[PDB]
Parts: sequence; structure tokens; C-alpha cells
Amino acid sequence: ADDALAALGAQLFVDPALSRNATQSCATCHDPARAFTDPREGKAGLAVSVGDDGQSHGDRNTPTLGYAALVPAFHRDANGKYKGGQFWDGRADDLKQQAGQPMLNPVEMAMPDRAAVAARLRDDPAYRTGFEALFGKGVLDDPERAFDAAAEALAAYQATGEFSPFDSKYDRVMRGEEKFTPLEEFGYTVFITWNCRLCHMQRKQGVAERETFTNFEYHNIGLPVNETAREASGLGADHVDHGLLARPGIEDPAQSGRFKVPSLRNVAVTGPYMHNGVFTDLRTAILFYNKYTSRRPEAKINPETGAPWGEPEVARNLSLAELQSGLMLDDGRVDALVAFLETLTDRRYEPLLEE
Amino acid sequence: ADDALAALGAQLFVDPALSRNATQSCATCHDPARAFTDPREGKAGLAVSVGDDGQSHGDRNTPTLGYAALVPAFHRDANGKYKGGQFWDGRADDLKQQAGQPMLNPVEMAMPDRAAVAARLRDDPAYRTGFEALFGKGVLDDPERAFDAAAEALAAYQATGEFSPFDSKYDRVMRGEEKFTPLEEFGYTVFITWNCRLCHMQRKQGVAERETFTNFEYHNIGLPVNETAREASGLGADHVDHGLLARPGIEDPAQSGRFKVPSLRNVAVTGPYMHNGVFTDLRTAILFYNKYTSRRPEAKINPETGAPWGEPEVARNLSLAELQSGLMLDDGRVDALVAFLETLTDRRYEPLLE
Amino acid sequence: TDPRAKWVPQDNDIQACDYWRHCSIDGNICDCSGGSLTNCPPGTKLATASWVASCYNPTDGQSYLIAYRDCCGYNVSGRCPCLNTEGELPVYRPEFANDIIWCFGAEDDAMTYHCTISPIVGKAS
Amino acid sequence: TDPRAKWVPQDNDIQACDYWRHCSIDGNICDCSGGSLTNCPPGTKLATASWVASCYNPTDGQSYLIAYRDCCGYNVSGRCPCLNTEGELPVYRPEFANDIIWCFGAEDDAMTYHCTISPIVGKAS
Amino acid sequence: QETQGQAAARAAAADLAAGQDDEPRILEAPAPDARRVYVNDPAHFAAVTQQFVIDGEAGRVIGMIDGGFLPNPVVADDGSFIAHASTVFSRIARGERTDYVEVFDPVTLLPTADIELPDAPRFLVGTYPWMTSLTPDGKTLLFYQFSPAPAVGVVDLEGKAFKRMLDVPDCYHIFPTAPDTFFMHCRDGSLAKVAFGTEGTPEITHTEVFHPEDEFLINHPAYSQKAGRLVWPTYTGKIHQIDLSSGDAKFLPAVEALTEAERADGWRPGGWQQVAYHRALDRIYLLVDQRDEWRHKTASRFVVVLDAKTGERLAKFEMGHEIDSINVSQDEKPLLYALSTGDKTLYIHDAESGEELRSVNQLGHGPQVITTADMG
Amino acid sequence: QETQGQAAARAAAADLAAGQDDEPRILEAPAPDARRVYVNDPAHFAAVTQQFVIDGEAGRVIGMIDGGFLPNPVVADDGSFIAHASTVFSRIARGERTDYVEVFDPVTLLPTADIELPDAPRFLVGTYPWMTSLTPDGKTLLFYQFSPAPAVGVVDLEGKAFKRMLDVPDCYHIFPTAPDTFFMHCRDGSLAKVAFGTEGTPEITHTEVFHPEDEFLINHPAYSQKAGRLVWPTYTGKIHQIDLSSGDAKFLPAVEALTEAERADGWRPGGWQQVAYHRALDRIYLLVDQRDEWRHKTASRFVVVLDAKTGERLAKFEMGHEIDSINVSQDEKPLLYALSTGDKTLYIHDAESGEELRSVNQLGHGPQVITTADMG
Ligand code: HEC
Ligand code: HEC
Ligand code: HEC
Ligand code: HEC
Ligand SMILES: [Ca+2]
Ligand SMILES: [Ca+2]
Repeated sequence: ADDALAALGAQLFVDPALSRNATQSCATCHDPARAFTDPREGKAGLAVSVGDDGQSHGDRNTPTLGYAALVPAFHRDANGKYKGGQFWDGRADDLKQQAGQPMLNPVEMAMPDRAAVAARLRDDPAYRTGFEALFGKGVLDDPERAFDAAAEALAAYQATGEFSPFDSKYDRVMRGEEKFTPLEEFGYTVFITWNCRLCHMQRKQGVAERETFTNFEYHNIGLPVNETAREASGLGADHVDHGLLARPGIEDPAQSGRFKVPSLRNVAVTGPYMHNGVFTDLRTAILFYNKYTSRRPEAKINPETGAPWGEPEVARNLSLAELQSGLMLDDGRVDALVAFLETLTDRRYEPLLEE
Repeated sequence: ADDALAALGAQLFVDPALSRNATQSCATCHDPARAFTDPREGKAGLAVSVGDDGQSHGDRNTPTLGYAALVPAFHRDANGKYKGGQFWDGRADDLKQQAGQPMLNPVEMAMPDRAAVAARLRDDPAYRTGFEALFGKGVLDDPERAFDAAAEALAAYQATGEFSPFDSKYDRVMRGEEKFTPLEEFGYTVFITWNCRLCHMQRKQGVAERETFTNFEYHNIGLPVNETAREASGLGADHVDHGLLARPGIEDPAQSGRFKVPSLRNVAVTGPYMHNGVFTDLRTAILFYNKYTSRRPEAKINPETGAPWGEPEVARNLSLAELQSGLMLDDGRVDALVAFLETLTDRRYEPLLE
Repeated sequence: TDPRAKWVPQDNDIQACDYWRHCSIDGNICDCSGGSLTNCPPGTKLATASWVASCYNPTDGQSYLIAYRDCCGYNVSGRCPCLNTEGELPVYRPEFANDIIWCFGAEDDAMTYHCTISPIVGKAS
Repeated sequence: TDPRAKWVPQDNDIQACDYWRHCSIDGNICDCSGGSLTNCPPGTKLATASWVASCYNPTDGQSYLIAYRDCCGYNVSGRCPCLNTEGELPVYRPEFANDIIWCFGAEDDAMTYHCTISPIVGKAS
Repeated sequence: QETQGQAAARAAAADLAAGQDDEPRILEAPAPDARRVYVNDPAHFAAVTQQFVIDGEAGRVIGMIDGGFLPNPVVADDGSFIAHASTVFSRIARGERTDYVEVFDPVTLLPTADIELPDAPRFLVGTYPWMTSLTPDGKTLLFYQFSPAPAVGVVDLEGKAFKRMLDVPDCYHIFPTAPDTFFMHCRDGSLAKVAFGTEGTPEITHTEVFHPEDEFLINHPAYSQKAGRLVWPTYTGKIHQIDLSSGDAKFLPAVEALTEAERADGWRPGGWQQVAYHRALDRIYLLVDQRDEWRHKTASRFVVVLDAKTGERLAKFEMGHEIDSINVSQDEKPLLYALSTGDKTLYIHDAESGEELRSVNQLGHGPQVITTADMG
Repeated sequence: QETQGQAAARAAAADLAAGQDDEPRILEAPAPDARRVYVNDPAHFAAVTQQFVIDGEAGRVIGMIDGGFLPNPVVADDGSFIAHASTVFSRIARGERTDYVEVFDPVTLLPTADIELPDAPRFLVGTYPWMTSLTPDGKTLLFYQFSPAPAVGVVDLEGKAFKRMLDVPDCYHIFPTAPDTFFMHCRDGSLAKVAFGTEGTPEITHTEVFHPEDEFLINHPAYSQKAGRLVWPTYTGKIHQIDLSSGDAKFLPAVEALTEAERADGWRPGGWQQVAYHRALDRIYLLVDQRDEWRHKTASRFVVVLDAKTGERLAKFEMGHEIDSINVSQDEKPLLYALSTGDKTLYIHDAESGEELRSVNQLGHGPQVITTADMG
């Protein structure tokens, strides 16, 4: 039943009949061969994903679903920090509230409404049996019950060990099954003594039971617009992605430009990077942080373009207290951090590490 | 014979035959009744003295001869400070070299030359006796020997116990013979802890055997011209008194405007004060020093005139390290200093103190 | 008390130089100047940089990674001074070096050393 | 050593707090930081202001006035600290008061206290 | 019996064991209360100094403030702020001098005002609490200047600006009685009342002389601004009391802290802050010991306690350490604070029984001054 | 056996009896000589600090210099000047930071230059002598910067001006070998030779690697600029020697300061300045004691002396005190200087027999660094 509910979600997850033209399932954009991210090239490379219509592009990079089940439901903690939720801007409270949304989004799976999704489920005798066994007779005849039940199954499926196996080299080393190389070890030492630990660790102090290398908070790190992605999405040259402020119900202008800190698990295989896919290489994501600390001219320049990093899309609410650390990562420590982050790769994706 | 020599100088000191018109002796300007200073009022009050001609006035105040015998001969010490000698500008080496100068000075005793002095000496049977007994037969026939012998006698007389008796209240208190009053003891404590002791004590540290409240050095304390005295002197409004720099042989520009630190013995009875007699009252002399330290508007004002003190006659080489002490004397400390300085009066001048 | 003796951690008093988390502290314990084990005293500025050591906890037999942080912007407190150097390496391995004033990232660019806090950031490896 | 006991002067060691000329010193003896009994150390500035005390000299049975002067423009030396108060009066009698920093008249308007010298400036009375 | 550092180890192990997270951060001090006490360390004339803020009840340092060369601390009686007048130089102890007043928030300890004082006007001296003084509204800070002459500087804390220097007579210390009036003690043995407007020469009235020239008043009298009571011991322990509550000085009957018998036995007050006054109890505490007459700045080992109204002795406590300074909290069941410069330690006693309750050590290099707020 | 305070009382008393006058004045220190020694007091990270100038032959303080926060001292080998790089703040330990270099006359101790270092570029670290270093001609001061990244600042002492920062690899410490060249030690276990000019990228050449990643080289190596000899102990008392006198690095055979048996029984070096080197005798002095391996900054009570050419032990001295730092005078019959941070005392020993000859106490709060000039 915990089993059967996740099993039902496993079927939905790969089923293109949840999309308008039947070309696209969750697994099309969240490809399990690629740590649940999108391998397909569109007008902006791999920065943003193409919808079921074959033309519409989104404006944000498709994130991994790996470890998404460890994220707390959205809330404001006592520090006045928003935390948790789903999507880069936390607009969904939790996995279940999130799951229905790609299904109805016209730039994604594009179903016209809940009734249409119910009518697709009802067409399939296997769904009649599996749905009714879990939710009661007639569930698929009530568009609202059917839709909420599908979202439930899909969220159950993302909560299984398949999505969060904790079998990376890092996990093995933490269990005493193996040891880091001197370079991986130096990268771990840097990660935990430099500013990365201030946002990319679960806890402020103490030890986490199930570390996913994010504190689930929202921060504006001052990223530029990805112009080819923004051109592909069609939102307009004048559009601003306000991050958390776009969540219905947040009105605080201090939240503008803040995005959820992603889990670094599998980061080495889920490029390109950031909410808009703007950096191709993992090294380049790391180097971005030196713009706030280094005095060298090179630190102002994006090594993929030879041009300056760019003006932040949102040039207020930057996490300068954390970003302006006073210390530049030299090349040896960037090397070490790349090595370390590669240890966060799940066992089944280690073969992906070479390419 | 040291006794004999001084007894001859005692005769010369009161003898007006050493002035051209026989109207004045040393004692006329250095009156023994007034601690060897000049009681006579001239065109500038008591600031400057009138010479033998009855009209000419000097440009400097006539100083006391008391304790002048304790001053070392002029020299430059190892720290490069000039010390000692005689006159406010140190231009004479010692008392002997000093004595002949008033005799020949046209604004003082006004004798034409040494020969004229000799002729006056030789006209007195007593001087023929006293001089020849001490210097040999014919001394008075030789103008140069005669004039040098007269200077030697006068310097000897000034070196006797009578010019320097060390019988002031201060002296009695230091011998443990009596005590200061509370006000005098306060004034003494202020004198030795404030800036006055940097210039008006013989030694830098230790105890002096015969203290005369001067270190014998030369300082420019930034005094203004004494207008009526400068007028009376006839030196012209263009004139600058350069102090020690006027000593022949002193060439160093840093000595311009500097004058010899006077002994404070008998100060209470030898007003007016400073090299040009510009301040009549002892309290005013003391208040002058507040001009360098006080921020009160009243410190800028000469209380004798109610006008600003006046620009220094010589605006360079002021002793600012010593004068800018950081501390203003309030009225109570001024009172205490006056009371202390009154205890430096010799026993025979205490009646003058009223 | 024998300063050259092997250091022996305790888990009963954070104001003592043998408290287990102070195994590579160099300076003063912030608890003794109005901070606490892992918080800065009023008026001081919490650095973002740190130094690490692996400190054995005798309460649970585990070694924990202590990422020390300085409270900066005030003259040295002078209370509960301590200098321990378990695993401490020379300055050319700075992430383990404790002579450095690790005040980087402190608000207002505060860089004077007042005291050090001892928060845990992970288990050893 | 009994601090409340009547002070007993000696005339055999200027670096000790019981040396006869230090009877109303407050601070540090200049001889211990490179000056001498009556001279300031190099780099410091000699004040012209002073405090006074009558100090009994056990050698010759006489009482001398010691007019203390501060050496100024440096942090306090920290060597041979001494505080004696023979004849010392409160601040409203400042010529006899020794808590006051007597750096007035020092070159360069130096006003920080380094050490104090002990010159004789007269006999007492 | 469990120490603060032991209870802290146990709280920290329980957090660890239970997985309780907490963000490393800057603490706030607890709210100012009657039992907060401040200890200033002039550090034997060092160019930089420290103040310790202490919770007297727990015996715990709750914060610190840095100062420069011989700073003067003040603490508002209502707990709303603390401040000091201080002095720094461009190269440690040499170069350009800057004197300034800082006001600090009493829980964050952050400066809320930095007010430069023109022309280096502070009196540099061994720390006397009443050489810098707040008016009872807390809106004005008054500091003494000795050079070139006694003067008093007026600093507007509300507008955060130095205003002017007041010229005064040959007088010392500053006891404020109103927003525009303070008293000083004159060399001649009177008090002066100085009444000041935003501008003008001040109006200065003297009382009659109230002590003879050979009776020596100590540098550290106790003044309760809320009682308007000036408690001023002499070198022999004779205690002058002046009532300033009517806005004018009324001289109370003088009291003797020591008996004629003890005096002839060489009992004398001695130390730094030798006297304390408790307003609510109307009670005077005096540090005393057997000592030569010129050992008046040495530590004392006893405190005598007496009724201010009658002068009757209430207790004599053996302190058990070398104590230089004392003060009391102004609440009921007060603490008696006994600071040892030599031990660098604040001993905290029950002022009723004189028993030692706790102590706070490692208070700088030569701590000397204790200040409390009177919040009642 | 007559002390300096005794000799001085005797002389003062003869001047007083003879009526000898002298003017109170500012003394000059005696001329710099081989036996002058400088002790710096970082004062356990205090915001202000002191250096003591000592005549080692008399065991007398002859002067002091004030510094700011963790200053770096240098002494010109020919005795012509001394200097430091230092750091102050507008309000004691908070507000605007100014880093500067001051040069001082070695006999009046007056600053002859005060040179501002732009953008607060000094490395604030417990004091390491070879983090700020003079070129052999005395014309240029080089200082290390850690943040934001390893760099070296060039200061023109003759022109009295900051010149430039040089970017360097991930390396530490600065050993100058020429007016335009110095060496640093790299994280990777090599040295880096840095040749620089007024502008342009400096020329940086690494030597071969000379030690494994798990042999740890102390923060306080000895460097004799006149010998070009870099003597670098590891935590175990193995000593690396590098000959830089050709202008390039030549690796000499490593020697072991402790025998296999001593090492088996727990002997290791330990302290702050654990090693000294005497150029004319070619001898190495190492502070050692029996200790746990991670107590490498505690004091030691023994010094081993060894021949730098052969590694043969010449002596092992029992110092009789807790010694943190050592150095030697560079003359014939040299002194062995032994500084105790805990006693705040410099002990001065005959370097040949190891006998304590005299000592200088009360050297600040936590003195750690001993510097001498090689004038020979
Ligand atoms: C056309 C590609 C596409 C398809 C199909 C798609 N998604 Fe995604 N997914 C995205 C993009 C783009 C985002 C981020 C969008 C944003 O932040 O606004 C995303 C975000 C998510 C997140 C949030 C993860 C995080 O860390 O915040 C979850 C969970 C998710 N999708 C699950 C699903 C499920 C379940 C399905 C099938 C019902 C699905 N998605 C269909 C592209 C897709
Ligand atoms: C102030 C908080 C903060 C700090 C400090 C910080 N990060 Fe991040 N990091 C973020 C946030 C938020 C994002 C997502 C930003 C966005 O896309 O808008 C991010 C994104 C990343 C990514 C891209 C991951 C992905 O899936 O796209 C990598 C890699 C990364 N960080 C590594 C680091 C490293 C390594 C450090 C230390 C040098 C570091 N970060 C410091 C908050 C932080
Ligand atoms: C007309 C008044 C007058 C007469 C007569 C006079 N003097 Fe003076 N005396 C002065 C003045 C004026 C000075 C200071 C002049 C100066 O410094 O330039 C002075 C200065 C001196 C000084 C130096 C005192 C010192 O402290 O520097 C001595 C000694 C002296 N006279 C002795 C004599 C002797 C001896 C005689 C008789 C030969 C004499 N004087 C005649 C007015 C007189
Ligand atoms: C810088 C050295 C110096 C200092 C300090 C100094 N004086 Fe003088 N004093 C002098 C000199 C020089 C003169 C004569 C000045 C002149 O006439 O040109 C003088 C003249 C006097 C006179 C006039 C005496 C006379 O015969 O005309 C008195 C009175 C006096 N000083 C008192 C004091 C007192 C009192 C103090 C302390 C407040 C003091 N002085 C400080 C050097 C000093
Ligand atoms: Ca991605
Ligand atoms: Ca006169």
C-alpha cells in the first residue's frame, strides 16, 4: 500500500498519456539515465526544456528529482527565513502540490484541465484497477479526486529509495567503507571551512542524519540572465524572474531574486547549472563565487564566454554577508572542490562522470 | 688687601668725580637704599635711568647689583647655550670688564676717555694713597693702568658680603630657622613645580649652595617694546634691541632677542620689571607668562593698560618649549607666587616691602 | 598541567582548556566573555572563515569536525586563554592552521581577534 | 611586603619601590625601560610639569624635594611598577597629587604615560 | 554548586544528542537590571583599556567594551544606555590625539553615538567616577578639563554634539543635580554651584567652607544622583554628607566611620573606591584597615557599615581578600561588590551578612572602578 | 654580582654627595652592536603590543618601541635601522584599519619613515619573522598577504613608498636573496624563486619538491641571509637545509637533531622559534623536550646543538626554564637567547657551555619573538 502507492506513481511517471499530444512524460524531462534531468537539446542547448507541443521552451533549467523528497514543506522559520517547498522559487508547498503542475502547464505537458487528465487515466484498464484499489471506486470519474490521487502517487514514488539511494562515494566514505583521495579530501576540507558550508549543508551546526548539501533556504547569488534561454522562453527582454517573490502570497520585496539552494548531490552529472542553466561547466559554477572575493581581472570574466559574468538579473537582496568571504579560491582549491563534488554522485551515475 | 681693594671700590662706587660733570656716581643709579637700583623718575617713569648730562636716558632698565657677583664669566656651555657675563645682553665678560663701561658711556657717566678718569683719580690725595698701596707707585699716571685698577676695585667691592648677604626669609627658612606661611609655602611649591624653575633656579637638579634664582642663560620671552622708554632713549622707533646677538663676537641668528635670566632676589623691591622696565607691578610680570598658556581672553590683556600686551619686539627664538607649559596660573597661584617672591627680599629691604 | 603531556579531552566543562571541542583552539573561549560555546559576545562580529580539526568526543566515542570561527572587532578578551593543537598543521596547510586570525567575512570588515567559538560541522573523515 | 605598613626608604637600589626618592611615585621607574634615575628613555618625551614630595634620605638624614617628571608618548612600560604616596594629597591639591598624568609641556604634545623620573630639586621646608 | 561552564557542557551535549540545531550568531546581553555591574580596567595607565559588563547574580561576564587611554565610564540610572569619554592616538600612544564620547546600546553593546570632543579637552588621570557625569535627564554628559585650567565640557547626547566649555573657579569633580546645574568642590574648601544656559557665562555660587585646609577629602566620594546625597570621607574616615536634593547644598551632621579608639589604633580608610552608598537603605559602606597614614591607596580587608542618618555602626565585615574598591547594588537585599586590583577579581558579597557568594576573575590587568545603575 | 639598580644607587649617591649637576633629558640608546637583542611581545593577540630593545651583554632594557596589532619586526643586519609593519584601527580594535611600515633610528628610536600600505594588505597571524623581510641591500621591505590570495607587497624604504603587490602561487614565507629576488615555500613541497620588477608579472621558477606531504615544516625556520642558509626543522626534529647562496636552491643532506632512541622515547622539538643558526660557527640550535606529538607549540626545556655540515651533536643543554623561543648573537663567543612566554623573561646563556648568565624579566604580556642583527 505504501509499496502499491509508489508502484502506481512509477507507472504514471513514465506515461506520456498525461501529455496533450501524448509525446511527453515526467521521465522525458526528468530522465533516469541522466539523474532525473533533461538530456535533450533545444534552442538554448540544455539550459531549458521543450514542452509537449515541440516548440515551447521553459525559462528555468529542469532540476533533478533525486533527493527532492528530503526537502521540508515550505515554511517561514523563526529567523524570518523562508525554507523548503518545491520549484526553484518554492511556489509549490511539497511534492504532492508540485506534481499536478507540469501536467496542466501549457509550456510543458499542456493538458487543458483536470477532466482531460481524468479522461486519459480512465482510458487505461490498469489505472482503473490500481487507482480504485488505493483510493476507492469512482475515483477516476471525479476529475478533482483523480488529479489529486495521481499527484499523491507521483509524490509517493519520488519518496522511494530509487530517487534517494545515499550510495555515493561520499556516503561510503562516511560509513567507513572507503577513503577519499588526497584531492577529494582537500576538496571536502575546503567545502566545510569556506563559505559553501553556509548554504550547502543541511544544518547550521551538528551532524545531519541524511545530508543533501542544501539548507533549503532562498538566496540571491546575483546571477545574470541566460539570454539564449530567455529568448527561447519568449517571456520578453523586459521580463524579470523574481524567484521566491513570484510565489503567490509572498509580498516582501526583500525576497526578489532569491532561489532555493539546490542539493549538490549528483551535481557533476546534471549540468548546465543554476536556475537558468547559464553555466555549462561545473568548474565555471564554482568560479562564479570568486567574483565576490577575488581582485584579479580574471575573476570578473566568465571563462566560457571570455566576457564579464554580467549584471545580476536582480541587483538587490544579494547574500553579500555570505558571498563576500574575503578569500579567493585559487586553482588548486577549485580543482579540489570539483573532485569533492564528484564524490556526491550516486553509484549508478558514476559511469556518467567520464563524459 | 682683598679687603683693602674692596674698601677702595667702596669709595669709588659713591664718588661722582667719575662722571663728566660730577653729577653722578654708580650709587646714583644703583641706589643702596633701593637694592642697588634707580628710584629716580624720568621721562619713562622708572623704566630707564637718566645719565650725567641730565637729559640722556638709557634704553634698558637699571638692574640690581645684589648677587651679581655669583654670576659665572661669559661662556658657551657644552649644550651650546650661552651662560653668564654681565649686562642684560651679556656683552661684558664679568664684573671687571663691566665696570669701566658706564664711566665712558655718553648716555651714562659720560667721561670722554680713560685719560679723563685717570686725571680725576689723580686729583684726590686719598686715591693716590689707596691706589698706589694696592697697585704700585705711578698707577694713576698711566690712564690704562688707572682705569683697569678702578674697575678691579669696583668688581672687588661688588663681590663682598654686603651685595650678597643671603639673609632673606627664604634663606632663613632653608637653614631651618623659621617656616614659610601657608601662602608662601604654596608659592614656593608652585615656583618649583611649574615652568619658573626651568629658568629661575641655578641647577637643573640637586641643591645649590648659594641659590640666586637664575640659571644664567639667555632667553627671548617675547616682550613688547616699552613705548615711552624707547621714545626717551632716543634710539628711534626703527631700532630693534637684539639682546645677546648685540654682544660683539656673537653672530648666531638664534640669539637675537634673548636676554640674561635675572636673579629673582630682591625682585619685590626692584620694579619696574624686564630689560626695558615695561611692567610696573610684580603681579603683572607674573601674569605675562599666562599669555603662553591660558585660553581666557583676559590673558591677552596687560592689566596695567587694559590693551593687548603688544607684539614681541623680536618675533623669533621665543623659548616656546619652556613657556608653553599647558597650564595657566589662576589668581590664587599668582597670589602665592607673589608671596613667595617677597621672601627673596634681603633682611635690610624688608621695610620696603610696604 | 604537564603541558607536554598528551591532551586528554573531557565533556563536563566548556570553560576549561581540556574541553573536547577546544582541541585546536588558539586564543580565548568565547563563553567567558559573554558569548556561548557556539555564539559570539554582544558587540563583536562573527567571521565566516574557519579552521578545522577532528576532535574526539569522550561522551560518545566519536570524532567530530570542529570548524572554529572567530568573534572579531574587539581587543582580545584575556579570559580563559587556551592554545591546543591536535592535528594542527603549519601555515602552508591553512585549513588546519590555528595561528592565523580567521576573521575573514566578519561584518564591518572587523579583523581584530577577541575570542573563538567551537561549533560542530560534521563527523570525521 | 606588608603593603599597609609605614614605608621604609633605602638608598641601595633604584629599581626597587622602596628606593628613597620614589616616596610619591605612581607608575613605573624609567631606569627599568632604558632611561635612568633622572633621564627619559629614547623615543619618549620629557614633560615639563611635575608633582612634588619631600622624600627622606636615610643615608644623610636630610629631606629632599623630588619633583617627579613623566616620560610621555609611549604606552606604559610595564617594568618596575610602583605606587607610593608619602605626603600625597587629593586632586584639589594638585602640586602634591600623583594620579594625574603630568605630561604637560612634553615635546609634540605627547600625553600618554610611559614612566617617571625622580630628580632632586631642593631641600625640604 | 554546578558551575556555569558545567551547565553549558551539559546543555551542549544534550543539543548534540537530540539533534537540536541553532545558528551561530552574535548574542544580545540580558536586559539591564539592578544586579548588573560594570568593572573598568584602566590597566595601570595602558594606552588601551577594557570595561567588563557582569551579571552580579550569576557572577558571569555578559559582555565587554573597549576604551582608549584612561576612559571615564558612565551608566544611565534608568538602564537605557551606557557611555564613556575616551582618548586615542593615531599611532598607539603617539601622533594626533582624538578625544570622543561614545554612547552604547546596553544590550547589543553597539555604539549609537560617536561624538568627537574638539582640541583634546579631557583630563587624563587615574579613574575618578565623578570627573565625567550625566545629568539626571540623561541628555547631557559633563566632563572635567584640568589643562590649561579647571573647566567643564558640555556634550549634548540627544543632538550628539559637543556644545561648549564652561569656565569655572579652582575646583574639581562634577555632581549634576538638574538638566542645567552641577556642583564641584573647590580648593578653598567650599562647594561651587554651576548653573548653565545653552549659551552665556555660567552662574556660579559657592557655599561656605565646610572642611579645614588640613582635612583631606578623598578622590572617590559616593554620590547618589537620585537621593541628591554626596557622601565624602576624609583620610581619617570622618564622613561629610551634603544634601543636594533641594537644588541647594545643605550640610548634614558629620559622622565618624571609625571610633576614637580605632583611630588611635591606626584604623584608616584606604584604597581606590573606598566608599559606597545605598539609597533605599540610607546606608554608608567604607573600606578600612590598620595602616600608616600615608598608605591611603593600598588595599583594605574590612568594610564598615553605618546608618547615614545617625552614624551608628551597623556591621564590620572581614572581606577575606585585598580589596581596593567597593560599590553596592541599589535594590533590596543588595550585593556588596568588592574589587581586588591585585587579584584582578570581583568578589560578590551579600551586603547584609558580608558573606562572599561568588567571584569573577580574570578582569583585565588592574581593574579599579565599579559602577552600578540605580534603577528603583 | 652588584646589580644595575645597585650600581645606579651608588652612582646617584656619589653625585648627590659631590654636588654634581646633570640635566634631565632624553637618552640615546648605546650604538647597535652584536649583543643587542630585540624581543617582540604579540601580547596574546592584543590590539597593541611592544618590542623591547635589550643589551644582551648587560642584560638591560635600553629602549622600547610600540606597535599595533600583530606587527612584524625586521632589523637591518648592518645596524643602520630597524622597522616594522603594523596595523591600527580608528577606535582601538574596531573602525577604519590602517596598515603601515615605520622605520626607526636605532639609537634615538624616532620614526624616520611612516609609509602607508594601501587597502589593508598585511597578513594578520601570530608572529612569524619570515613573513616580512628585508632585501640584503636594506632598500626594500617585502611583506606577505594571505587574503584574498597569497601575494607579496614591495615597499621602497629608500623612496619611502609602497610599490606594488606581486601575485604568487600557493606559497608562504619570504626569504630574500637579492635586491630583486626571494624564495617562498609552496604547499606542493617545493620552493619558488620569485624575481620581480617595478611592473610586469614576476618570474617564478619552482625548485624540485624536497619533502613529503606528511612531513610538516615548522612556521619558524632559521634563515641567515648573509650565509644564504635556510635551516628548516620538521615536527620530528629532522632538519632540512637549503643553500641559496648561489642565487638558486641547492638541497643539502638532511640531518636528524634527535637520535633514534630519543625519538622512540618521545623527544621532539617544540615551541615558537624552535631553531637558531650561527653563521660563523655553522651551528644549529634546536629547542626539544619529551612530548606528545601534537604538543608542538608548548615550551621546551633543552637545547640541542649540532654541526650543520655533519649533523654531529655538540651539546645538549638543560635550560632550567620553560623556553618558547631561541636565537643567538652572531659574534664570536655568542650568547644563546632563551625566551619564556610564560615567565615573560629572556634568559641569556653562554652558547658554548649552556650556562645561564643573566636574565631580563617583565617583558610584556606574552613575548615570543627574538631578533638580532648579523653585523659581522
Ligand atoms: C517539459 C519538461 C518537464 C516535464 C515533462 C516535467 N517537468 Fe518537472 N520540472 C521542469 C522544470 C523546468 C522545473 C523547474 C521549473 C521552475 O522552477 O519553475 C521542474 C521542476 C520539478 C520539481 C521541483 C524539484 C525542485 O528541486 O524544486 C519536481 C518535484 C518536478 N518537476 C516533478 C515532475 C513530475 C512528477 C512530472 C510529471 C508529472 C514533471 N515534473 C514533468 C520540467 C518538466
Ligand atoms: C549565499 C548562499 C550560498 C553560498 C555561500 C554558496 N552557494 Fe552555491 N548555490 C546557492 C544557491 C541559491 C544556488 C542556486 C542559485 C540560482 O540558481 O539562482 C547555488 C548553486 C550552486 C551550484 C549549481 C547547482 C545546480 O544544480 O545548478 C553549484 C555547483 C554550487 N552552488 C556550489 C557552491 C560552492 C562550491 C560554494 C562555495 C564556493 C557555494 N556554492 C557557495 C547558494 C550558495
Ligand atoms: C645712568 C645710570 C647708571 C650709572 C651711573 C651706572 N649704571 Fe650700572 N647699569 C645701568 C643700566 C641701564 C644697566 C643695564 C644696561 C644694559 O644691560 O645694557 C646697568 C648694568 C650694570 C651691571 C650688570 C648687572 C647685570 O645683572 O647684568 C653692573 C655690574 C653694573 N651696572 C655696575 C655699575 C658700576 C660699577 C657703576 C659705576 C662705575 C655703574 N654701574 C654705573 C645704569 C647705570
Ligand atoms: C624661558 C625661561 C623662563 C621661564 C620659564 C620663566 N622666566 Fe621669568 N624671566 C626670564 C627672562 C629671560 C627674564 C628677563 C626677560 C627680559 O627682560 O627680556 C625673566 C624675567 C622675570 C621677572 C622680572 C625680574 C626683573 O628683575 O625684571 C620676574 C618677576 C620673572 N621672570 C618671574 C617668573 C615666574 C614667576 C615664572 C614662572 C611663572 C617665570 N618667570 C618663568 C626667563 C624665564
Ligand atoms: Ca542543471
Ligand atoms: Ca627692575
